[PDB]
Amino acid sequence: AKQSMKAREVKRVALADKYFAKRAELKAIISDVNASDEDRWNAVLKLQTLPRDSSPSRQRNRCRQTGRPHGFLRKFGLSRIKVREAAMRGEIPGLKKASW
Amino acid sequence: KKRWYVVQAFSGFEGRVATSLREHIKLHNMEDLFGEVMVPTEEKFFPGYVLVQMVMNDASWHLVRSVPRVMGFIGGTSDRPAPISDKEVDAIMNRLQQVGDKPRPKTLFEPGEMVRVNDGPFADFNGVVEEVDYEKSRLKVSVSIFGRATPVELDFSQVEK
Amino acid sequence: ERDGLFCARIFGPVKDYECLCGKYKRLKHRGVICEKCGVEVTQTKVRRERMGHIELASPTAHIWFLKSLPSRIGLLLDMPLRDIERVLYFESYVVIEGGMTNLERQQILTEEQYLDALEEFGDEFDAKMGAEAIQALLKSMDLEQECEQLREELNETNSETKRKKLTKRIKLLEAFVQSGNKPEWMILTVLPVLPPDLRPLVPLDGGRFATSDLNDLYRRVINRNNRLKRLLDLAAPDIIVRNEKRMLQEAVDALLDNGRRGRAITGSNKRPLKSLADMIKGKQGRFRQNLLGKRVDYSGR
Amino acid sequence: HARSTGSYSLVTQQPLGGKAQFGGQRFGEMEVWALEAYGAAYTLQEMLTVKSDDVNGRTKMYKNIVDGNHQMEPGMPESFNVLLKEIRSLGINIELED
Amino acid sequence: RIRIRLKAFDHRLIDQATAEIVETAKRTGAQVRGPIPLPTRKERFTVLISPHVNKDARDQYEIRTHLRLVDIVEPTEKTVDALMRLDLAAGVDVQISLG
Ligand SMILES: [Zn+2]
Repeated sequence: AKQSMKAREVKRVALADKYFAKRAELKAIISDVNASDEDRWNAVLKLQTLPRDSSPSRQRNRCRQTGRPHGFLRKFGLSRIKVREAAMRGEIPGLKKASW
Repeated sequence: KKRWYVVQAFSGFEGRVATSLREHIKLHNMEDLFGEVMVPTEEKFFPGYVLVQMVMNDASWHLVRSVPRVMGFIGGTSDRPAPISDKEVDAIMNRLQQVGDKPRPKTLFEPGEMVRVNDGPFADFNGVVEEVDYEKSRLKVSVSIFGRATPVELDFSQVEK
Repeated sequence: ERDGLFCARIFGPVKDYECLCGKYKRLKHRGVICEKCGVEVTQTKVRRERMGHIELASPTAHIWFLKSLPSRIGLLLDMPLRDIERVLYFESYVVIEGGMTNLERQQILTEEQYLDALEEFGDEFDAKMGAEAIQALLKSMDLEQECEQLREELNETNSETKRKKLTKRIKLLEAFVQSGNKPEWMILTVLPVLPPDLRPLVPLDGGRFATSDLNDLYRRVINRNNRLKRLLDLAAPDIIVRNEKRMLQEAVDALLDNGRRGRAITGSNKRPLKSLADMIKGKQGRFRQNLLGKRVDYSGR
Repeated sequence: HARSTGSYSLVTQQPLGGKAQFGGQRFGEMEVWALEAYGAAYTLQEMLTVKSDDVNGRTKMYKNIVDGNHQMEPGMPESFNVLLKEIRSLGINIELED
Repeated sequence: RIRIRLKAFDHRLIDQATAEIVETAKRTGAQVRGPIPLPTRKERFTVLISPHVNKDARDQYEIRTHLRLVDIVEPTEKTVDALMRLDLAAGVDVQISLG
């Protein structure tokens, strides 16, 4: 991936980190069946006001080395291609070719 | 009307002083001159003082100081020793357990990462606690074992801030 | 003990260049202090020069400046020794800038004198007791102002006895102004503790530790100070904290110069235990026993 | 009894006392007066700084004696530092100026 | 009782660790429960090995996390504290738990 994309991702992450407490609270408020209608409405509107990049469902998991969006693995934080390389080199602990 | 007074005993023999005091009352049968005898206890303040509901005659004063292992009253003077108060008894009645209440049903000692375990398996030891299970009363203090910060489920009372 | 009298972080590591508990067993990083050890990392003689301090909960006046004959606080606050001790042992009250009432500044007050005054002058009125009150008196004692007054008093009188009584008071009043010694430094607020190496804890031939007398004195002052902090946490009534602060006052006064107060405390069995001033004074202090006369190598008999 | 260099006491770094404990003879107070009464000044200085108390002074002395040097680096008695710590452990502030 | 959960990727290493722990236990205390082997986690992964396209081209890796359950029935004064000193082989996550 590009540098720019990576930067964007980072920014998104930062935003998420920032706005988590508020956003979560808002969500809770919206959910809470034992609450006022007006309040709920306000909460809904409030959420809209907050930045979009603040959402965690905005950020894509990219490879930590290359930034490749596809072929990702969570345990390693790496795209398949890089993961394989790591494995070959001995750089991922415990990981070896499996047969059964 | 019987007012309260403070008695000093040899600190450590306090229950035996209280029992001997009740027995000296029922020996010298001044039963109308003594109400109670308090040694309060938390799950022990006060450390060595015995509270007595009493009146003040010189006969009852000689009685309490003739009880064995009793030094004397604590007051302004030894002629007319001092009762304590009554305005601080109303607030003490509403609350009588400030050092063991359910106000904080979780953290008994600041978690952070500085604590020592002594009432658990690894006694006389300290470690860093990352996460904690206050709800289920559990601690994940990672003690240093075999050159490694290994955690161990410890008890709040077992550890010490 | 971490962290007690013989601490690690407050003083130093028992072993030379070693964390007593476990890290640094070579000569590379002399100084690092991990959280598992709470220990400095220097020499074995480093603890002999390092001293600790005990935060005394309740103020305690020095015994060397209260009972020196003549007392330093006796001819400075223009108050008799007898009356000074009464208030100091929680047996008398002392006024301090009352206000618009019919009472002096040096004049003391008793239980009956205070009770009636309490119901009388309930507003602007100050009458404390103990070292705290004494400290205030000394603290609020314009040295310079007294000088002129005393000097003018000595030049406006002919009384022989008074002249000598006034010249001895003004001499110690102008001498305090000549130096950087404050009047509120007489009362001990931050009691200092002697280095462990200087109060050594060695075992004799066997399995027990023959402990020094100063460790008994410091351990009692710290036990009482912890009790007094806990009682001021719990808001105990007046007579409890007066006895508690009085026991702390007598404990500090017994630590500094034992036996100058009424009958000296004792551990084993009836013999009194030896305090700091008894490490200085006498035929067996430091002057006459280790500094003027020393034991000597390259010698025979 | 005779002693060149034996064990040293713990609280004040001076030699031990007695014969069973391998100790040195007490150069008492009246002997200090009797050396003030002559003009012997270096003899008294090594008699109460080098030979007795100062630990770095006496290790410098032992190296200098086994190398033939015959010279003392004086320093301070360590028991005077013990006097400073005992007076300083009161409310008294003793120092060393300059 | 002190339950001890040894976890590692190398099995030999884990075994070595376990033995060491047992040794540590057995000298100080008494009645060590024993080194009980729990099930191994074989966390598998498939990945495409081509840079671009070839889907049947694949490598199947795995990480074998081994478990060793050591238990100590009587915690004495000397025994529990000992753990701190005895250092074991690297890459072995231990997890002691009293009660
Ligand atoms: Zn260390």
